Amino acid sequence: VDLSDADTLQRYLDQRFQQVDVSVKLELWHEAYRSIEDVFHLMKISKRAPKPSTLANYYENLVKVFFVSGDPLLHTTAWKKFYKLYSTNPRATEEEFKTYSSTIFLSAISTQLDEIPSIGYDPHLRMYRLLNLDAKPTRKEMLQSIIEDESIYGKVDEELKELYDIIEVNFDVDTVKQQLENLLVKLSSKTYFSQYIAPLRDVIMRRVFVAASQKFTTVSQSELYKLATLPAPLDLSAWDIEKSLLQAAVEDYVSITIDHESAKVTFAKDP
Amino acid sequence: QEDFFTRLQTIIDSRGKKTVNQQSLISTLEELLTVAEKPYEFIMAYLTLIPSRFDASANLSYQPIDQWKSSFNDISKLLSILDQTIDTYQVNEFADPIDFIEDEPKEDSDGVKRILGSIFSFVERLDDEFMKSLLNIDPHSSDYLIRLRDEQSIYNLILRTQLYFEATLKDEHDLERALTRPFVKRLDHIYYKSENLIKIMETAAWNIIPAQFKSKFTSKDQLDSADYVDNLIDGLSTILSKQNNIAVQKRAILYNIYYTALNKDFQTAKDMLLTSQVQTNINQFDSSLQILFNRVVVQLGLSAFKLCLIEECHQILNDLLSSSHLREILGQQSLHRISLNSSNNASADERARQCLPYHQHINLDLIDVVFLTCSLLIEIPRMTAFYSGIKVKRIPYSPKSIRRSLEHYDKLSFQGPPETLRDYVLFAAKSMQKGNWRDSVKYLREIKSWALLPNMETVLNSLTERVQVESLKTYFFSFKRFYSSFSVAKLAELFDLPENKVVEVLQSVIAELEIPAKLNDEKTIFVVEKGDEITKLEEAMVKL
Repeated sequence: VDLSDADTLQRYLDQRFQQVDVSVKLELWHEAYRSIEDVFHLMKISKRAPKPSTLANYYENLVKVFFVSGDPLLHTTAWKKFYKLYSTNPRATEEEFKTYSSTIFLSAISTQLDEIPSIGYDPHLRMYRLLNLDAKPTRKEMLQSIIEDESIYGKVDEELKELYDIIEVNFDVDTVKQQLENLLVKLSSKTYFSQYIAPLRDVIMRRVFVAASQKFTTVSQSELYKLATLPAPLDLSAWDIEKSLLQAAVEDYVSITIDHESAKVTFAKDP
Repeated sequence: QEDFFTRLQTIIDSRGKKTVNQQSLISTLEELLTVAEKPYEFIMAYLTLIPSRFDASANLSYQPIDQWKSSFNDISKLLSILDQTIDTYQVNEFADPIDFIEDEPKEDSDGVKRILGSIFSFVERLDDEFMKSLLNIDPHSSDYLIRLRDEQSIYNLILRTQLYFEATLKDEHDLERALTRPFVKRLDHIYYKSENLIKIMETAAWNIIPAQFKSKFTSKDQLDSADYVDNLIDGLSTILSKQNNIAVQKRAILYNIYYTALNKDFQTAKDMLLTSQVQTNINQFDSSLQILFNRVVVQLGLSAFKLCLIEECHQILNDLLSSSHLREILGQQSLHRISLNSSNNASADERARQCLPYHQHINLDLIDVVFLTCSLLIEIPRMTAFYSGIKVKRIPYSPKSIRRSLEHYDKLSFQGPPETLRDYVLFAAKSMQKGNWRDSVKYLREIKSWALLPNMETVLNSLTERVQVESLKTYFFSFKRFYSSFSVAKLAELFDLPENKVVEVLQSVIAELEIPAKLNDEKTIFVVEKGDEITKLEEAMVKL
């Protein structure tokens, strides 16, 4: 019975694996998620553990699913776990290693800023059961765990390390603008970049918003939009930028008042 | 003579015996039609031949296409014989007797409705068994399409039999009694279709009818007029208010409201409904007519929505669409699934007669998306107000509603890009909340259901507008906390709403909700942040 048991379990597990991969390739994300649950619990029960090809393709699917889910951390994690498995494969091209390391670092950059607390229960936390994560590895933790690892930092394209220098090495607003002018031209040449423009842009602009709230606390709006405006790929309609700020404000990063009668924005911090 | 009577009677007696070979009984009747020459022989042969077939296939799921197709041939042949006879088989009026040879059956009873009424019933079987096939075939197979091709030929027999009844019957009290039912069937076979398809069925029905005409509407002459179809419907409609059966009267009224709410203006339909006074009635008149009433409620809920009346729409549909079981309440459920449930078959006829064939179905996804779009436009600004800090207008607590499903989507561990239609509607709602109306329109146009409306472009832009308005409202409601002042010019440009609308909406809302907001029309600028609910409580504490 234990033989028939082990075999039937294996059948059912592979069955769910391809229900996941087919679902993802077929753009059904609910059946994909549900089948992924089914996979997780099965492996917890399973004695015989999966063959590496299937796990690699598993993370290959999980990266897409967690992309479109709106959670950058899980994305990043399954993308890492694809790396760790792919270094074992006989056909590995340096271009690919570079691409994937790069993309991991970007997904770390694209991550929304975890520093400002979330009041209440986040349902997304449950999903972390799936990847072994007990709680969210904050954008800091992600940056650390990424640059810490040899191969990852090692294979990253220079433009991206440069980006990390633009954003995270003593960031000053105007200087960041100027750096972005030159660096974006060199950056957009490479394939991986296409998908990350939006969350990246939002992160940048958030940083800009906070630095602007600290540096001058009462201003004309027309003066604010110039600073808030970014270069070519990150360009935004005026009101769109207004609402990026609005987002940041309702997120309680910056406590703001706005009087448009005089076209003024007033930052008052009285804590 | 006596050969014929004795044979026929032996057969009829043998039929009332349990063990019989029905194939052989049918074949015997037929082989004895071969011999018959005299017309009373023919007619009295057919009169027991038709039900002999129906009875033979009676205990099956339905009678198959071949046996049905040949029984049609039977009824059409009896009709051709009765037509070529021209009522002269009865020896006129003054002398009724059927005499030749009544002594052999000996069981004759004087009547017209009695001997010549049975005819209609035959036709009805043809129809009923026919429906039983459309329920039992696969909804998407080509076979279903062929059966539906047979529907027209049944409508033919309805009209023809009607016309023979008109020529024959000399007593108006009997003629009405006889005509009520085929008028009913005639209606059932028309109302759910387009004016075109109906006039097709009608034209086709009139082309197969010869020099015989007696009818009230007089269609043979007037066939081409555009007032034709409407006058047929309102004609039989007005007729059925005479009959004493209440289920028939309500039936008629409901067919009116359906057809009208489809091919005619909505207001007419509404007037009909409120004037017709059926409420305490409908509840007690069983299942099928309630399926019909829910069908017409749905239909006016739909056309009122085509008119871009949201407030009306949500008013209409809420009772029926709060039902979990709505698919069943609309009498659309696959027969098979409840065919296992309802067995035994004897009492299964009851539940199986309640569900409807496919071509008469109203796609549920269309209905649900419609109502949910409504409940969105309606409930979103009031919600936005409430949870962003203004509650003066809110005491809804919404049964089985868009808001509750919002509450359940927020609580999901996983949030996927929208796939099911309620998810697209959902994304449109959250989009409204954040104030991107463009995104919401995009997410709403990804819904497939909108393709089932012939006016779709019109309602696309109409909805785009109503959405522009309500999303402007929602925006204002949510963001008035961090804004002390606003610019009507910018707002107008960015929502793509001309200022006349903007100032109107905003002013009307602030005046209705008692919001501490001030507008200068001269400079077109707005003002807020005074407060509050709690500050009025501060004041109330301070005065006393």
